[PDB]
Amino acid sequence: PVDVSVSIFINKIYGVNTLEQTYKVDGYIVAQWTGKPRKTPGDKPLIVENTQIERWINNGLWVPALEFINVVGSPDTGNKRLMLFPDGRVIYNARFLGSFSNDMDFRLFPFDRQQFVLELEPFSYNNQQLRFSDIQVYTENADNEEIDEWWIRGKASTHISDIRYDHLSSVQPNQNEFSRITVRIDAVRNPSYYLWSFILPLGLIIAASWSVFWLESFSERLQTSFTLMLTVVAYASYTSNILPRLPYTTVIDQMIIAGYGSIFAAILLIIFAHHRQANGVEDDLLIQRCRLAFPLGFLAIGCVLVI
Amino acid sequence: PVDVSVSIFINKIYGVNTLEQTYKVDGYIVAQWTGKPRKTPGDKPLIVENTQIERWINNGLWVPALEFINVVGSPDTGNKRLMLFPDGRVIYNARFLGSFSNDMDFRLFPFDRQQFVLELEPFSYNNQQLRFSDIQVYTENADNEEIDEWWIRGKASTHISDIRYDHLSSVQPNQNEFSRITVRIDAVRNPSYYLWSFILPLGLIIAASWSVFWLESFSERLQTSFTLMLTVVAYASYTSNILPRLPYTTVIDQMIIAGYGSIFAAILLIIFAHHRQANGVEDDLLIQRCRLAFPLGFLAIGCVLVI
Amino acid sequence: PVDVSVSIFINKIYGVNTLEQTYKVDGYIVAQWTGKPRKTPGDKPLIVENTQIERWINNGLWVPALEFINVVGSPDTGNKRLMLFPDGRVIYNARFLGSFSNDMDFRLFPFDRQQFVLELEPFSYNNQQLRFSDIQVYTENADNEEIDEWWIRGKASTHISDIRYDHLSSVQPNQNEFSRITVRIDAVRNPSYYLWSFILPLGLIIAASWSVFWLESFSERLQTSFTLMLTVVAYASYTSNILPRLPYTTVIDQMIIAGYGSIFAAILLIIFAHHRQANGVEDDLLIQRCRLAFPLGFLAIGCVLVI
Amino acid sequence: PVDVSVSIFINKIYGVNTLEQTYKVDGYIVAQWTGKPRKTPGDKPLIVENTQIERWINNGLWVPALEFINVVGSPDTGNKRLMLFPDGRVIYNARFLGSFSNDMDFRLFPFDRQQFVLELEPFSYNNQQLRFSDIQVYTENADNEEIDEWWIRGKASTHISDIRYDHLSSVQPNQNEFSRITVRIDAVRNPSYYLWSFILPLGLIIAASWSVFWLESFSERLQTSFTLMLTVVAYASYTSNILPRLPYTTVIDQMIIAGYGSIFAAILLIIFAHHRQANGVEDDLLIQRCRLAFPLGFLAIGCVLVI
Amino acid sequence: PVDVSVSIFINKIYGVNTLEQTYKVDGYIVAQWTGKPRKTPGDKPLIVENTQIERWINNGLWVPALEFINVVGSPDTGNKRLMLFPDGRVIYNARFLGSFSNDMDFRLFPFDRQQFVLELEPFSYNNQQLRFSDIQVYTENADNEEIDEWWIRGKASTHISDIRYDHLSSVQPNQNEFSRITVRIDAVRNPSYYLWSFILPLGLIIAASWSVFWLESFSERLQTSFTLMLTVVAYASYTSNILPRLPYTTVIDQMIIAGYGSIFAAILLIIFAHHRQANGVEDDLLIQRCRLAFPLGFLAIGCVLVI
Ligand SMILES: C[C@]12C[C@]3(C)C[C@](N)(C1)C[C@](Br)(C2)C3
Ligand SMILES: C[C@]12C[C@]3(C)C[C@](N)(C1)C[C@](Br)(C2)C3
Ligand SMILES: C[C@]12C[C@]3(C)C[C@](N)(C1)C[C@](Br)(C2)C3
Ligand SMILES: C[C@]12C[C@]3(C)C[C@](N)(C1)C[C@](Br)(C2)C3
Ligand SMILES: C[C@]12C[C@]3(C)C[C@](N)(C1)C[C@](Br)(C2)C3
Ligand SMILES: C[C@]12C[C@]3(C)C[C@](N)(C1)C[C@](Br)(C2)C3
Repeated sequence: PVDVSVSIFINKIYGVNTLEQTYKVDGYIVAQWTGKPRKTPGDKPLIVENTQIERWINNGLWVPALEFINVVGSPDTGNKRLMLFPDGRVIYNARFLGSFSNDMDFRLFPFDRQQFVLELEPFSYNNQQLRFSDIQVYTENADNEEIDEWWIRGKASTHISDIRYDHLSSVQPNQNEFSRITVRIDAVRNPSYYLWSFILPLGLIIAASWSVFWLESFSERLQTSFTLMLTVVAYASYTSNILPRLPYTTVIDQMIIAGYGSIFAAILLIIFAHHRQANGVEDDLLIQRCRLAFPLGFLAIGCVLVI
Repeated sequence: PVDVSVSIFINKIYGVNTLEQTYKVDGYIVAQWTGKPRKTPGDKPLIVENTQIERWINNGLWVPALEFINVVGSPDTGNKRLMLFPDGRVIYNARFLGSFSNDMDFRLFPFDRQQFVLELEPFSYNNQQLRFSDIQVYTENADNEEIDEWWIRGKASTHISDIRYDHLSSVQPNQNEFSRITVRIDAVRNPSYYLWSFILPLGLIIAASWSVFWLESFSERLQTSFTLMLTVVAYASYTSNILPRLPYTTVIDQMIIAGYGSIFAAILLIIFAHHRQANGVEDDLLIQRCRLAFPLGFLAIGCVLVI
Repeated sequence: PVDVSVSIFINKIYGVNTLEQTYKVDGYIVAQWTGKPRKTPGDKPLIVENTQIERWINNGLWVPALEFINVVGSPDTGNKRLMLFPDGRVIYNARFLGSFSNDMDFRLFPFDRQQFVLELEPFSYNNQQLRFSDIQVYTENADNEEIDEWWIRGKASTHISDIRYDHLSSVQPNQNEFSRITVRIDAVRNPSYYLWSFILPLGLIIAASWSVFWLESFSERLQTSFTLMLTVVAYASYTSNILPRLPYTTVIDQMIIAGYGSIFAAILLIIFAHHRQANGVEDDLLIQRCRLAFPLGFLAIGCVLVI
Repeated sequence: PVDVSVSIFINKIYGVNTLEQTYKVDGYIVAQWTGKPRKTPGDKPLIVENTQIERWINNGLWVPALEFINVVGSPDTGNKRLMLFPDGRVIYNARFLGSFSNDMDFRLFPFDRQQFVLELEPFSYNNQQLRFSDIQVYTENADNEEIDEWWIRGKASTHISDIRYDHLSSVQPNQNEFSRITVRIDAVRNPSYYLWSFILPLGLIIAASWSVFWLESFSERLQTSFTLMLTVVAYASYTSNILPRLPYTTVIDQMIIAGYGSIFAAILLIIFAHHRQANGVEDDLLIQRCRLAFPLGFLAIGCVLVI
Repeated sequence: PVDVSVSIFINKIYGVNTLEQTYKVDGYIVAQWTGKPRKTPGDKPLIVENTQIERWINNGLWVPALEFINVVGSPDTGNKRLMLFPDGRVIYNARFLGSFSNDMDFRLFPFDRQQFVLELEPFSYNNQQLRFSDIQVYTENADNEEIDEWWIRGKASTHISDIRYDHLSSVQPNQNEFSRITVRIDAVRNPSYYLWSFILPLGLIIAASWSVFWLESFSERLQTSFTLMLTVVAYASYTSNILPRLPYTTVIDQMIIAGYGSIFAAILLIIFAHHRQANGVEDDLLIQRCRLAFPLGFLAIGCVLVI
């Protein structure tokens, strides 16, 4: 039962793909285990680079495949290194870049909380043969958060476990349990850009929408309100070409609907003001004086929806 | 006639390409068959990973090529494992990610119902040489319907068959028969997002389309409807740049056609109302008060395209 | 002069790239020719898949390179199979996916008819050496044209010809003639979507444009047509996001020009009626009574461009 | 000093990447030189394709690396062929699809004409070791420019020179001059589509912009001009989605600005016209019929950027 | 401690990826060092290109792997050359295309200054085995900034330093030592297109925004003002569709915000003016005379917001 030490160096976590629920992660893996001693020039340890490694395995070297469970496709592997010690122990080293998968709820975008996840598990050897002794995760990052899209807030998670499969092969006595390394990183979205350039002008759209009411005439009140729709729709497209594609509504997505409603409500009100009467033009001078009523009556719908 | 057991592990199904009638699938194939009994180190089964598999094949290990029939181009194959047993049987283990094809009808979008399909068939060995014994597909799926894009309803459907090829080699008697595994997953689209954010606002527009009829003046009636047609056009672009690429109209696309018609029909009435006569300035007192005549007339006809 | 029979299996034709004049084709090549008698294992044929084919060539099996003339870059080659017969003949089988080139006129879009073409020609052996005996191409044809972007209508033509190069290397006597396979597939674009979501609404825009003439005031007539000019710009971009990139005008693109033109023509008429004059007020009430005139002529000028 | 004859067969030039300044080229390289007399099967020439070439080199065949100086990344290598003659001479043949770099001016878009360039230069051998004897470039060209994106009008140019590198290896004797083949192909952009679907309508817009002055009222005159501001802005977005992203203004980019200016200048006139006064109402009695001044006044200025 | 020469020939820097903090670099690397004296063919140096290098390493040749630390994924490598001189020295030569990462602030867009960084560091050899002796960087770049995306200003800075990694595999004395080459290249963005086609028209809108107060009536003063909101929105989409996507505000977007803001305050005034009163209609004849009041108050903030 080989105790295998692992260490993951996270260099960059970037390129989150919103629809696929996918992100890319650059780094190095370091795997070590103690086999039993080998002969070698002097009393040195050896360095074995890239192409010369399989030359070593062809002569019967056991170098186990350690698989990234949650990666999408095969990872781009840079330089690889075998360090063979005289006492027996063996360092495997490789740089990697791969696209990883994980469940990502974006409903409350751009205020979403997500976590970048790594899961490592040997491909061919169960826990009785190859199991992970201990694991360090080195995230060489700090400061300059206000420039990055994602703010790592935690440091790094680490969890060695045993996973068993009950539906198998049909070798069963104990080829059921593989030891699995899982790395988690909590990160928060930098909401700044969407706040000041998307949320903020939207509010100004909706507010100024309501000021259709301090128009004097009815025709003005109604006609103008159409120009306002033309406006929200226009604001929809500007939002939509640009915001990341999803299969469910975000916060902003709703705000737009809220825009549409605010108004459709205003259209009905404007017609009602005019046509609830005892003559014809009995404008409910207080319902037309929903001048400061309904802008706040819109806040009732907004903060109830916070609950 | 070699009996080969197969097992498919579906890991992620994502990236539906609507035009290419294409979807991406991450998973594993497992193939096992009984060979001639061998001598392994000790007496334990012997494990052979990646690079040395080719070495084993080159010295004569029969590993049949199993081709995915409906894959587009050759797929990203991860790790390969040969597990060689002393009793004879051989266990093939390999991870894959591929683009797969199937006829996919999207006309009833976003209410479309689909089935994701896999087809596996040996490349060079017919049914009299290589035969598919049995097939289980392990689809590690459940829950979160609500939140992500596709709702699986099936579990894993299956049909092992013999395929007859009419036009061949220079082979004669019965070697036109290949055994093929076909794996099916029935699935439904989560229409929530398109319902609330696309269908709903369109309705408010078409609702507002009709609100031109509560305008008082004639000049007011026609100028207004032009801004209103401009508005539906504005909505089309917002819609189209976002919606999936297709070669036919969706349900949504029709709603848009219905929008234009609504307005264009409204234009005809308004002009018709004004210049048909019996003095000169004959406002048809009833026809203009069709204010909620055909808006329900859209609700009647809309609920007519039903079937 | 080795006689080589070939067969092409057309699996999918997709992804027409209009500017590159490029489309994708998935399939198989089957090359068969008769070699010198070999003594095989047992007496039935020996099959060589993928990896092992390369080692057979190194020890001197002649497997001629067959290149796709009209492919863009090298094709994604799938499984490879060498089937070696005892009477001598050898059958090569390989799966491929590649992007192909051909002259593709898209002017009559969305009614363009194309032909997807495969041209096969030996790389190193001219017809004195390697000759194409015959070729059938099996298209996986039938039904569901209405769900597909392209409607294949011919069942492909085929003609083996000999192609001669006047301009060569330092080879002399008659090594300037190569035998070439040409596969043509007649295909038409599915016009449904482009008709109903693009042509139809556009027609109504141009029509409703003309109803500017039923306005009573001059001021209205002119400030109005600016909204309409605003609409054709609007309709263009909506078409523009979507329609395939070209270096020439399409049919739709023409319709848009006439739209711009129709209103700019209206602007001139509207002003002409109004300010050339005997008066100030002398809109020739019959020249402005081109409300139903100018629509007849748009079909006259419209149906000539069919010329 | 090995004399090497080279010939390039140009198959297709496509995919101009405007921001990267790169275009892709399909074709073949043909290089020939004389080696030392060899023994061939019989006495006929020997053909060596792809896989077997690698092995000829291990046993000591001198195959010089000819590098594309101006390629971006390494090119897609198709089939390779060695034709080995008994007297010694050698013919190298390869298909390529490559990403090429060259300086490209787009300021005068869409009327730009460019020259596509290839530069070939040995990777390891100076001119005294390897010298380029001559180069023919065969561009299989003719006809239907009207369907293609680019109109090649030249017939391919040729330039062999010696290139000197001042700074070093540090093998010094003369190290420093490599023989370089430079190939140029002159081409013009097909302006047809950009003329009729962009230039023409922009003009009608700017033209109709001037139609604001034949309005009788001031409010009509000023309010309307806002719509034209919206129209030019609308036309801006419509243009920008389609046009090539660049780091400088094109002819069209300016033509748009000319629109903005024509309208913005009109605004100042219209404002100036009404309120700088001797009464309240002092529209300068002849300045409001600046309806025919400013349009030709835009044309004099338009004909000014001659320069 | 092996003394190693390095030389970097940069022929292209392109493809700045704004969200990923990424840019591409094409060039060649040259590394040389002195080994133990060798027996070469004849006595002049032997050149080893591509394929034959693997053969040389198998005979026990030490060729060190030099890694680009700040690359994302592995570089696209072209031709490789070994220059083996008889006295011991060895010179490595290779083409590369790589995607590199560096901290990149884009807030001051389009007036940003950046620096492109290359970091070279041995993969397996610490400072007392392999040391970087010296480094020249050849920037074969010059002139014609007129036309390219970036303006190089420096001549690249260079700094070899010793990078020590804090913790280990357990050896303490001095094996935590790596020599690192850092190459810096200063560059500035060409603001020309973004100034003239984005900043300038934006300003005229904002200018013309203020143009609502020379309107006579209140209803028109207010009705028009909604059109300006729509126009600023319209300009947002046009800008955002084309501008590079980022996670923070640029200069231009701020201008857009100020655009929305300038309009919203004017909206407040137009209402403020009319209905604080002693009748209903006594328009503060002084506050719609704020016609050049706060355009300068906006320009004062424009002058001040630069500090
Ligand atoms: C038993 C396992 C199950 C798994 C899903 C993952 C693995 N690491 C262990 C490899 C396989 Br082939 C076999 C498939
Ligand atoms: C006979 C077959 C036909 C096929 C289309 C599919 C296959 N599995 C069996 C392989 C090929 Br090469 C030969 C092509
Ligand atoms: C003589 C030929 C000409 C060709 C265009 C096509 C081919 N099959 C025969 C190969 C090449 Br290298 C030589 C180029
Ligand atoms: C609503 C919009 C607004 C815009 C400025 C940009 C667009 N993408 C959406 C197209 C137009 Br025509 C309509 C003009
Ligand atoms: C001496 C040269 C200089 C060059 C820029 C181009 C080349 N063909 C000759 C290869 C290199 Br590595 C060496 C770099
Ligand atoms: C010890 C090192 C540390 C490093 C960050 C960089 C390197 N060149 C030396 C490779 C690794 Br894997 C190990 C990671």
